[PDB]
Amino acid sequence: HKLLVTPPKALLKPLSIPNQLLLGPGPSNLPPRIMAAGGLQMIGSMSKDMYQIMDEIKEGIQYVFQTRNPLTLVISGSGHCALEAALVNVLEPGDSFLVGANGIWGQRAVDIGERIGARVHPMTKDPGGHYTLQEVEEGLAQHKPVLLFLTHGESSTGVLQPLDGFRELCHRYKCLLLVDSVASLGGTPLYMDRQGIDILYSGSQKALNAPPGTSLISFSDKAKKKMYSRKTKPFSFYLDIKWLANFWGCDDQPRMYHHTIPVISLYSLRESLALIAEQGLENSWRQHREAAAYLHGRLQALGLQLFVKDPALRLPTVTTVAVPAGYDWRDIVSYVIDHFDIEIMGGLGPSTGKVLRIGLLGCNATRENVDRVTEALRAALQHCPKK
Repeated sequence: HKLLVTPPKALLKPLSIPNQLLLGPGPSNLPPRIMAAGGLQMIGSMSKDMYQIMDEIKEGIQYVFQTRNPLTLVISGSGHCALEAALVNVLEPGDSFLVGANGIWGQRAVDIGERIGARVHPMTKDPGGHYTLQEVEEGLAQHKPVLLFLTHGESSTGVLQPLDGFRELCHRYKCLLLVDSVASLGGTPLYMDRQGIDILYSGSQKALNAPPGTSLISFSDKAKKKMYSRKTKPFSFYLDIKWLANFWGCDDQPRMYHHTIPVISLYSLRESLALIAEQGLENSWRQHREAAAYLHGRLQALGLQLFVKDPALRLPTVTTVAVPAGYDWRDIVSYVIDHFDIEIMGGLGPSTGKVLRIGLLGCNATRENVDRVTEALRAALQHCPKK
């Protein structure tokens, strides 16, 4: 006759969060403007004002992406969710999907495509590698894929993919080009239209400096027809593009209620898109390039090595560093956070326990932080147990 569970003791305490300087593959630290937005009040999830805020965000995504695609919007989910929204709406069960599996992401793409019943063909490759225009034709010819997936910035390996020539190829094969720019957006050159990408998506917590939880996505006219001419209903409802497109003002139809968008998070995505708009896409590109260079020399000076041997393949936003000869990589990471309040990750997926990952994202991609982390790494090398 009573209540099984009583108020949780811990909840009766006040929320207290440590001070952390995040310099890993993400998320990144939030700027005062973004933090301020996140502290504002609610408004109608379907009020004229949300729509404006929503239309402003669309414009921002078209800016950072460099596209005019009417079908551009925010996915109410993390980067992963944007990937599924793309795969589940584009691939019909049995569509033969070509995947560039050179990191954990392509593998994530395979796993998803497999789950949605697509004939998936993985183009494997050890971590650190990228894909030639050549290696892809073989795949395209051997499997006549309807969709091809490519990771622009492998935050998993530190590799940066060249995207040039793929329009060419993909059209020469009637294949849609899907690119992941969660880790590259804002840190290296990218142009949807110019580069012929049919589906582009990115996260909000990387170089954009917004809190995790939302992601950006854009579909070309080509991608559209597919999605809109499908005879099968995509397995997902939450991510159905016809519903999503309409609510975000991409149709000719009035805005229908689908799901309630994350209002507070949109405030912050705005601001973060207005911030990068103030810099200028190209200045942002210099920052990360220049910062990434500084970091590289500084790191090589400490005696460390760069996993990615080719400087032109090095992802500015995320740098992979081979794990030093006699150290337990776990000690180095813990030593950095325990003594410097700084985050740096180890590897992820194929790169697990093979490297350390240091990120330079948005307002954080600075010489200042390159120094701060450079010195935290020294101490760790000096004081961590060595075989």
